[PDB]
Amino acid sequence: GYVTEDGDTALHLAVIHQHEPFLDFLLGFSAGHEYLDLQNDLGQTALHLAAILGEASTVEKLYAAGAGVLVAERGGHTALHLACRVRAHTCACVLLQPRPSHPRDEDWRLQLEAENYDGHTPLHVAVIHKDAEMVRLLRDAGADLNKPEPTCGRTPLHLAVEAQAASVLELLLKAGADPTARMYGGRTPLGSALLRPNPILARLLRAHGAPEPEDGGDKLS
Amino acid sequence: TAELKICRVNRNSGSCLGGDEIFLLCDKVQKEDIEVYFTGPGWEARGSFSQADVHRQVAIVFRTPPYADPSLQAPVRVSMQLRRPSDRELSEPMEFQYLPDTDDRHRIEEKRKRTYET
Amino acid sequence: TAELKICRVNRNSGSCLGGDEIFLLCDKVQKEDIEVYFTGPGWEARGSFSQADVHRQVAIVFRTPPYADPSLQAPVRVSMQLRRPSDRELSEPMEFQYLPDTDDRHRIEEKRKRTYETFKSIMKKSPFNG
Repeated sequence: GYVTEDGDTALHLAVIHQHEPFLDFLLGFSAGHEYLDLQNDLGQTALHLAAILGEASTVEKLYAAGAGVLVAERGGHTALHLACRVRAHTCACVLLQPRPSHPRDEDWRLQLEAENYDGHTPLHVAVIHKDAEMVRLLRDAGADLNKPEPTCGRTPLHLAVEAQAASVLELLLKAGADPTARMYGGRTPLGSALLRPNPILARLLRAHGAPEPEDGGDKLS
Repeated sequence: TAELKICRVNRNSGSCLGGDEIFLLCDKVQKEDIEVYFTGPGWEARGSFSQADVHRQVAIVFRTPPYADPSLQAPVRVSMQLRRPSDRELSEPMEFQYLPDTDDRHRIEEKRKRTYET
Repeated sequence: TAELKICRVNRNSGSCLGGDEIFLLCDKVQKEDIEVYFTGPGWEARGSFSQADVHRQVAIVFRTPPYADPSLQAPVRVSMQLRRPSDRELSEPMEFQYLPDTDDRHRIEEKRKRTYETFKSIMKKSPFNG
């Protein structure tokens, strides 16, 4: 029953200070309760703070103790969303599987396509932060490689071209991302590539589909 | 008769209270004959802007209409699209989500959970 | 004698780390002959975007360049204008303000210090030992 001026409970502060002992203590009996899900003023939960810190062990303890994984902080970000922008691969691993439970699953999957207020799902973030490793992870976890972001319909492949991430582009390409998709304006991943300074990208796409674009010079005004 | 199309927008979410300034890039429109139509089951509303807010008939800066429910307690998906009053033509709908909003910005209620439900 | 002109922006401030997406509504421009030029005393930078980000040569979407100083401790107002590399033509200066960063890692760290004592107490007074 304690809150900081910023809304952080003992649990929040246990992770902020990184007190595995006290965190272990807290989770002693708070496990299986909504205490775990309390949000400070930034709308963050202990799990959220754990993700940001990149502490895989911490993330597992909370997750194992029944911590809600789909809770959203002020940016609509889920713990996993936070992990993709911090490159916390191992935390992602902890979360991207069934919750821990000894010899005393579609649920952990729901995290895969949850989206923040930027219309981004974990994958969108991963690809934007050119986090190739996080892409392999999400791809293997089964994330929608074609899912368009809402501001203009950009797909992972579109985001990969905007980031000029070749390894990412290629990973997405070999995984089966449709190189035919176009954003609200009609532009396709190959088309955007041509308007970018990295030749490798166009070649990669050429080698996996290469449907040559149109033109319509931005349809001038 | 041309075609209504929403090319890009800066954000696809906002407060269920409305008032969020949205920047929308589109295909050529007619400033005196166009609007931003928001829709959900049994619900319609339009963005607020004036002809002055229609840049080169290729972009519109308007503000979102408040949602039907102000005490919204969970994200709500709705539709947003360009509309011509002249022929009632519409553009391909686009996604928009209304979100709950800091009720009187008071944790006295958020803490009557962090202490009550604690 | 063509003329650069910024008509509207959706935001006039952002993080000193740069990266903020701005929607700039302007007068007819040449997608391959244009840029968003940020300036201050002895400092200049360009917004980032591709010709694929110019909408009908009358609007531009780019991301702010990072401010000269990342550990900015107070807001610093700079100028932002359209610049045509062709003949070096510039637009009427518009004000853009850089703010101290909102980093989450640091946001947590600054909060760690700021609450060391309070924490040392809660666990002190708690049934926990250690």
